Amino acid sequence: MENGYTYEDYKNTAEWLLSHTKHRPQVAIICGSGLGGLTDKLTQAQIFDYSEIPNFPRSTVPGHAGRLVFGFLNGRACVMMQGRFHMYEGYPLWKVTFPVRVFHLLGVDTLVVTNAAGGLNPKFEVGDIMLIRDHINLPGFSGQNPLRGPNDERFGDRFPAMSDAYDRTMRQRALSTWKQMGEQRELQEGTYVMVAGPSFETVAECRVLQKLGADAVGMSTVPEVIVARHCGLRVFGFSLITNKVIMDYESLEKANHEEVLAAGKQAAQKLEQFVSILMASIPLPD
Amino acid sequence: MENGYTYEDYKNTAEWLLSHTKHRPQVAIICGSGLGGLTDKLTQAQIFDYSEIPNFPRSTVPGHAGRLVFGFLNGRACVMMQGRFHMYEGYPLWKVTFPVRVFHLLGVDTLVVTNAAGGLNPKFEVGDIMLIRDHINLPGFSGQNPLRGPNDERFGDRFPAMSDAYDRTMRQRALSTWKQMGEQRELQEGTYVMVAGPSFETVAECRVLQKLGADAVGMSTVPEVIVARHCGLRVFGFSLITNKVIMDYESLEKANHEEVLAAGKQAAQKLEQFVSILMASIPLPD
Amino acid sequence: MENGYTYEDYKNTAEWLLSHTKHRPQVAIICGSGLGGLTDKLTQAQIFDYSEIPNFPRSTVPGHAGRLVFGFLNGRACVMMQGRFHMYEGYPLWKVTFPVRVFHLLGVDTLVVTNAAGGLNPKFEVGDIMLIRDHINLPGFSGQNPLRGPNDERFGDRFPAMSDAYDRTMRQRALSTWKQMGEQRELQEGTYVMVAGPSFETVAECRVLQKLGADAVGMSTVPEVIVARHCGLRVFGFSLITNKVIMDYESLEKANHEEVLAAGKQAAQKLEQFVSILMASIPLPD
Ligand SMILES: O=c1[nH]cnc2c(CNC(CO)CO)c[nH]c12
Ligand SMILES: O=c1[nH]cnc2c(CNC(CO)CO)c[nH]c12
Ligand SMILES: O=c1[nH]cnc2c(CNC(CO)CO)c[nH]c12
Repeated sequence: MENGYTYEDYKNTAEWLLSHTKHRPQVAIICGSGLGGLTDKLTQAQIFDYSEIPNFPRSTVPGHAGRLVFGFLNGRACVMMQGRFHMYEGYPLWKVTFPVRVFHLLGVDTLVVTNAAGGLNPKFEVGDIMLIRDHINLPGFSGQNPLRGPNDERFGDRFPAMSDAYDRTMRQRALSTWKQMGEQRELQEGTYVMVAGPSFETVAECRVLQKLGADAVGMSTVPEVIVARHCGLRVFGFSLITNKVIMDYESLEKANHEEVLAAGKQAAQKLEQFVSILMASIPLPD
Repeated sequence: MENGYTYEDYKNTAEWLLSHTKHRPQVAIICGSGLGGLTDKLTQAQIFDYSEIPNFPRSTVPGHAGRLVFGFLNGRACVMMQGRFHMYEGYPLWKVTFPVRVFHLLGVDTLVVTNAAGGLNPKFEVGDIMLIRDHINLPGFSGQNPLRGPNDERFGDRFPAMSDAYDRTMRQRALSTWKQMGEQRELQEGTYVMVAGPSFETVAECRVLQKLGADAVGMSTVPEVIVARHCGLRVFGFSLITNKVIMDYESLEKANHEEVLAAGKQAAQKLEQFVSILMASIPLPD
Repeated sequence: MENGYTYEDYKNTAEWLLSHTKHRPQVAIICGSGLGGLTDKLTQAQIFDYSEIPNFPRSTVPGHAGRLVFGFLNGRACVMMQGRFHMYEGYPLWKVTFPVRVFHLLGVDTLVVTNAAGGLNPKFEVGDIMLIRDHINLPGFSGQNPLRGPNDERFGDRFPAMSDAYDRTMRQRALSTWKQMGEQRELQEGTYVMVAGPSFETVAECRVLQKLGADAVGMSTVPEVIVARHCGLRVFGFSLITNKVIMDYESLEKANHEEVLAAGKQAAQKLEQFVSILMASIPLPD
């Protein structure tokens, strides 16, 4: 196997974007199904459908893939992904993570990734936000890693480290910003496990993930993190706990998409404000 | 990647079967290498070689794939798979699980899956039957899930739940039926872990599976379960413990296929009677 | 999916080698990035670039793949792989492990595999050698197994056992040879876990591997072991601990390739002597 994208392709996509927008972002944000609403908060907002952009992964009905939205968020030059790609849709990971390298070539230097996730930590609650300290890349252990294939030193090295993936600084500064909001629920912190889905975990699977020391489980994010780190982007991110994964057999309740979307709605505002304010803690470039 | 089968293909296969048999099954049974003998017990039995059926996964020597056998088992209209597909033979999972959706389109509403498995629970014995309460889909965590790819709502939703995979009712009713048989060994119950094989586990691998809370290990079943559940079939199943997986280094004994086939032979009759009787506990349709 | 190599292809490669060298090896050695230097120690040494050999996996720049080197090591007729294939480079496992079956058809009957690995056991130190007692094939659990696909009985059976993978005899005889060297560090022994990489493990991933009972982690070897065992080769091997995997969050240190290559250099001589002497403990054929 090999990544279908040459270095030229990534360059080409970047230059097309450079040519079609006056904006020069520093921060890339990937909005997890939870918070697509964040694009309202940008100013001088400029939108591209993924479908117009050269080399972008395609959805069968082109618009459902989503949009790149350049603008200013709280004084930071941002580019946001509204709509993202998952491996459970059929995308190889070198497609799932193609935007990330586009971003880097655009001059972006930081990545913010957000997502919804099911709560593995018994103490978490629906509505909680959990900062990401670390991850467990289960698909990666098997071979499903976005870097699989020949390495291009122009992006990064053959064997990058992931022990430092999630910026220590941004994580402290984020605990700050949370006192500033004066919230009843404390800001949570922990390990995100990626699994591929798309079906939901069984009781026995949940117990396995708990025992790996994971706190939250989703089906995205980790690959984008690995590619970001590979090419030198600073990374921060968090999860919205939309549900507490079913952990025993007597319970009559089931994990479902409607209630994940619903939970997304409650924490909607909360999340925007949160990310928006965090913007200011991001070091300026140079 | 994408499933090679369109909705039309599944429909087409179903209609061909509808057209070539007067039978209308309610129950689909997948006989695990253990109990192929069960086809003797059907009445008004009608056989199709997989090789004659449109869109069916093919074996290189066509007959070795096996047969669909429609008939009546203890007053229930059944269709049985004699021969099944494993991922270790090279099949993608959308082929492994193609029959299951054919069955649903045939009007089947329940699935019975049986298999042979190695015993992880230290208290299990060769000959034991273990009802399946839950599973751990290791291949699924990595991306190997039969639903990977675009979802067709005509079958089921994007993110189906698996916490309720194994019918609670059928599992109690099955403990009933077992007293009825008056057996010396008790009916076992537990978690089936799927691994892909085809080579057998090492000592260290076994210990890993034990610590995930698995009771039995095989190389099938879970994908068919996931697809069944996805399209609304009630699911029940069990494993025949053919061997106790080697768990320490001093032992001179090895897991082998001959002794798995042999164990299949002992529990042969026992299993037939068992499944045959269980038939009566399956709710009628409507 | 299927293995791209027919039986004829393996035969063809073997006969080409049989025809181009007067040597008839008994022992195949796979030198892990650590000890490529071992080829200096052979006598009557004869080299083939992988690129000249029919059906050999290719590197894009052909020479970077490496060389087969036939010769005599301490009175044993050896063939050595200098350069090996990993799945993180993009190779399917039936390519990664193609040489192993070539070796068997060459009349080889033993395999020695060496590699570098990160230390999971808290008591291990950089420089330590760890004999391989067992392995945990994480990629194998998901479907990534070199035997996936139709089986050819000419090599081995459908479901070979791996509980006896690592020769008990060779492992005792190897503890012998180590007293003989009179070393300050004791000879270590334990379980090698394979993961696919190519990025390095996170803290949380490390803790997961520790809790599976692994002692060392690398990105090779296991597939070659599985294929060797499948066709009847005796197998022995070991790892050079080049680094201690980062296990807590306060540490400022990172796993990197430079320091893995560096560690390779320290244990260079040590390893050669070691393997060279071990040669004598290998039973003669017949
Ligand atoms: O319990 C869960 N398990 C796995 N993933 C999720 C997610 C993440 N979103 C899913 C389905 O809504 C995949 O995009 C939320 N809850 C959970
Ligand atoms: O110990 C075992 N491990 C994994 N699978 C099996 C099975 C299930 N059958 C295998 C080989 O007979 C794959 O179809 C029986 N015993 C075990
Ligand atoms: O800490 C580690 N983790 C995984 N693999 C390795 C290896 C094996 N070599 C790697 C990179 O040098 C892949 O060939 C050494 N240290 C470790």
